[PDB]
Amino acid sequence: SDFDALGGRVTTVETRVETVNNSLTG
Amino acid sequence: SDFDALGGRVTTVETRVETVNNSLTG
Amino acid sequence: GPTEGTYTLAPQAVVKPAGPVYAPAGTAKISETLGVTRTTITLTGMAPYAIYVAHYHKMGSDGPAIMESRMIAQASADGKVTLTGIVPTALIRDAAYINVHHGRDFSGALADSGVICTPI
Amino acid sequence: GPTEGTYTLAPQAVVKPAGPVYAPAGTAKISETLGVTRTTITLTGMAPYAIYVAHYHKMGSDGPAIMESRMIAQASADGKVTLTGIVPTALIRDAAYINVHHGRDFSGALADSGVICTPI
Amino acid sequence: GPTEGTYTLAPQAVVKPAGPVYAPAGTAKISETLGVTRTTITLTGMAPYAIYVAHYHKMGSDGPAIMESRMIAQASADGKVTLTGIVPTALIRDAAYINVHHGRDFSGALADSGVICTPI
Repeated sequence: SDFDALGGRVTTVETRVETVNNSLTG
Repeated sequence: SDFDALGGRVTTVETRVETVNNSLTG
Repeated sequence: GPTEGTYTLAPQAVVKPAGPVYAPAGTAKISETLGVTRTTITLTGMAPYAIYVAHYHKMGSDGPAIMESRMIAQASADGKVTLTGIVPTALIRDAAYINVHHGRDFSGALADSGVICTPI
Repeated sequence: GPTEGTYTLAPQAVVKPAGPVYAPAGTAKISETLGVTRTTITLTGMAPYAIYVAHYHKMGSDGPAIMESRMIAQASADGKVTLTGIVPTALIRDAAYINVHHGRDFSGALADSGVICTPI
Repeated sequence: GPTEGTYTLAPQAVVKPAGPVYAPAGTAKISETLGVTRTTITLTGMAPYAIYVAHYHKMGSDGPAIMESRMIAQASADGKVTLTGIVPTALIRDAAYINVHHGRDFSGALADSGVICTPI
């Protein structure tokens, strides 16, 4: 249905968590 | 439908955020 | 002859992690002697670098915690915490479950409310 | 000692985070004296130890920050940050809103584009 | 005395992220001379302050890594990581793709398994 946007948001969160972790670890 | 895998991914990200937060806080 | 090749790199698609898998697991060894209790909770598969406050929660689950039993420690680079604590037996009388939590500070604090718990 | 004990761990069913709750609230208070303006804004329920850069954005909601009105501070440990500042009332003559943002560093750029805003 | 003011604040709905943007891009430089190989992988749009360990993974396409080409350096402040390193051509033989990973520290280590990569 319309949860394609929800999947995109989930992917964005998946990438954002890694980005935050990597920046803070650096 | 097929968004069960989406729920699994959401759970994995939910745990990953906490893991990152705890490791960086430590 | 400086053989030089210039290649643009592709942004990839498979970025699965590489390191400790957060899979909480462990054991407890509560040992009574002459009115004192020594508790050793060796945990593995935990967060790689995290403070892990553990205390004795009384029955009531919610319940209060006899905070005169807070065992604090941090994990290594694979996720191995070794909690150790000395508590009078009369204090830990009427305790129900040793609840391990996450520590916001080395002074204690319950970031998480029970990542792992054992019935005592 | 005379009594032992060995218990394997069980990771509960659900673990719940504790400490502060991210509920942004605020209390702006301007006091424009002779060609000068003091602004003491008290934000409670914010992010435990975060930076909170605050400016007066002009109309054009959307629009340009009067950068000469920046106020920066940290939110303690429960999410309580207090922003104070002093700016001539001539520069902020076209301010339409006081936008509070998060900060990347001490005296620096924004990490957000407005968390809480009050209309003036 | 001076005109006062005391507006209550209001949370904004679309608190969009700001600051730089995560889009792994890059251009490699496999300059080769007499018998050593200097390689300048310049990457951009990466993670603000992260470590970027990059080496040469042999044909295997997860395969083994000639670790003797590790280049570790940090990613500036807008994701401008610039990796460099010398390696005898003899060791390089059978390498098929230069994989760039994230790091856990400046002492090598592997966090992400392939953020950007190119053949040769």
